[PDB]
Amino acid sequence: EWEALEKKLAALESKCQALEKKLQALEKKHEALEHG
Amino acid sequence: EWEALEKKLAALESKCQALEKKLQALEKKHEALEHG
Amino acid sequence: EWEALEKKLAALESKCQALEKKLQALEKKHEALEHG
Ligand SMILES: [Cl-]
Ligand SMILES: [Pb+2]
Ligand SMILES: [Zn+2]
Ligand SMILES: [Zn+2]
Ligand SMILES: [Zn+2]
Ligand SMILES: [Zn+2]
Repeated sequence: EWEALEKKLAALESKCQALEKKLQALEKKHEALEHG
Repeated sequence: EWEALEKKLAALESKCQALEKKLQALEKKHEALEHG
Repeated sequence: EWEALEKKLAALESKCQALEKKLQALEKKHEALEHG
Protein backbone atom coordinates (compact mmCIF):
# COMPACT_ATOMS: atom_id res chain seq x y z
CA GLU A 1 0.00 0.00 0.00
CA TRP A 2 1.64 3.27 1.34
CA GLU A 3 5.03 1.55 1.95
CA ALA A 4 4.78 -0.36 -1.41
CA LEU A 5 4.94 3.05 -3.19
CA GLU A 6 7.80 4.08 -0.79
CA LYS A 7 9.71 0.89 -1.82
CA LYS A 8 9.03 1.53 -5.58
CA LEU A 9 10.09 5.24 -5.22
CA ALA A 10 13.34 4.32 -3.33
CA ALA A 11 14.17 1.72 -6.07
CA LEU A 12 13.57 4.30 -8.88
CA GLU A 13 15.73 6.99 -7.16
CA SER A 14 18.53 4.34 -6.87
CA LYS A 15 18.24 3.52 -10.63
CA CYS A 16 18.21 7.28 -11.55
CA GLN A 17 21.37 7.89 -9.41
CA ALA A 18 23.16 5.01 -11.25
CA LEU A 19 22.09 6.51 -14.68
CA GLU A 20 23.28 9.98 -13.61
CA LYS A 21 26.80 8.50 -12.81
CA LYS A 22 26.98 6.85 -16.28
CA LEU A 23 25.82 10.12 -17.89
CA GLN A 24 28.59 12.05 -15.92
CA ALA A 25 31.22 9.53 -17.15
CA LEU A 26 30.01 10.16 -20.80
CA GLU A 27 30.26 13.99 -20.23
CA LYS A 28 33.82 13.51 -18.86
CA LYS A 29 34.78 11.52 -22.03
CA HIS A 30 33.64 14.45 -24.23
CA GLU A 31 35.60 16.91 -22.01
CA ALA A 32 38.74 14.72 -22.37
CA LEU A 33 38.17 14.56 -26.22
CA GLU A 34 37.63 18.38 -26.40
CA HIS A 35 40.81 19.27 -24.40
CA GLY A 36 42.98 16.49 -25.89
CA GLU B 1 -5.23 9.77 -4.60
CA TRP B 2 -3.35 6.43 -3.93
CA GLU B 3 -3.74 5.25 -7.57
CA ALA B 4 -2.90 8.79 -8.91
CA LEU B 5 0.61 8.38 -7.39
CA GLU B 6 0.72 4.77 -8.82
CA LYS B 7 -0.10 6.21 -12.30
CA LYS B 8 2.56 9.01 -11.92
CA LEU B 9 5.18 6.45 -10.67
CA ALA B 10 4.45 4.00 -13.57
CA ALA B 11 4.78 6.91 -16.09
CA LEU B 12 8.15 8.02 -14.56
CA GLU B 13 9.57 4.44 -14.58
CA SER B 14 8.57 4.22 -18.31
CA LYS B 15 10.38 7.55 -19.06
CA CYS B 16 13.50 6.42 -17.08
CA GLN B 17 13.60 3.08 -19.01
CA ALA B 18 13.49 5.02 -22.35
CA LEU B 19 16.37 7.33 -21.12
CA GLU B 20 18.41 4.30 -20.02
CA LYS B 21 18.10 2.81 -23.60
CA LYS B 22 19.33 6.10 -25.16
CA LEU B 23 22.19 6.24 -22.62
CA GLN B 24 23.15 2.56 -23.53
CA ALA B 25 23.17 3.49 -27.26
CA LEU B 26 25.56 6.45 -26.44
CA GLU B 27 27.85 4.05 -24.43
CA LYS B 28 27.86 1.62 -27.42
CA LYS B 29 28.92 4.51 -29.76
CA HIS B 30 31.94 5.24 -27.50
CA GLU B 31 32.82 1.49 -27.43
CA ALA B 32 32.66 1.38 -31.26
CA LEU B 33 34.88 4.57 -31.43
CA GLU B 34 37.38 3.10 -28.89
CA HIS B 35 37.77 -0.29 -30.71
CA GLY B 36 37.63 1.18 -34.25
CA GLU C 1 2.54 10.84 4.48
CA TRP C 2 0.51 11.10 1.17
CA GLU C 3 1.97 14.56 0.31
CA ALA C 4 5.51 13.44 1.41
CA LEU C 5 5.45 10.90 -1.48
CA GLU C 6 4.00 13.66 -3.77
CA LYS C 7 6.97 15.93 -2.80
CA LYS C 8 9.52 13.05 -3.36
CA LEU C 9 7.88 12.17 -6.76
CA ALA C 10 7.88 15.85 -7.94
CA ALA C 11 11.60 16.15 -6.94
CA LEU C 12 12.50 12.92 -8.86
CA GLU C 13 10.60 14.03 -12.02
CA SER C 14 12.55 17.36 -11.85
CA LYS C 15 15.91 15.47 -11.58
CA CYS C 16 14.92 13.11 -14.49
CA GLN C 17 13.97 16.12 -16.70
CA ALA C 18 17.42 17.71 -16.01
CA LEU C 19 19.17 14.34 -16.90
CA GLU C 20 17.11 14.06 -20.10
CA LYS C 21 18.34 17.59 -21.19
CA LYS C 22 22.01 16.57 -20.58
CA LEU C 23 21.42 13.31 -22.49
CA GLN C 24 19.87 15.34 -25.45
CA ALA C 25 22.95 17.64 -25.47
CA LEU C 26 25.23 14.49 -25.67
CA GLU C 27 23.08 13.11 -28.59
CA LYS C 28 23.41 16.51 -30.38
CA LYS C 29 27.25 16.35 -29.97
CA HIS C 30 27.31 12.93 -31.71
CA GLU C 31 25.04 14.29 -34.51
CA ALA C 32 27.42 17.27 -34.99
CA LEU C 33 30.44 14.81 -35.04
CA GLU C 34 28.64 12.49 -37.56
CA HIS C 35 27.70 15.31 -40.02
CA GLY C 36 30.95 17.30 -39.58
CL1 LIG D 1 27.81 10.48 -25.07
PB1 LIG E 1 15.50 8.88 -14.34
ZN1 LIG F 1 29.43 10.68 -26.48
ZN1 LIG G 1 35.81 21.81 -21.86
ZN1 LIG H 1 36.09 -1.10 -24.84
ZN1 LIG I 1 22.72 12.12 -38.26
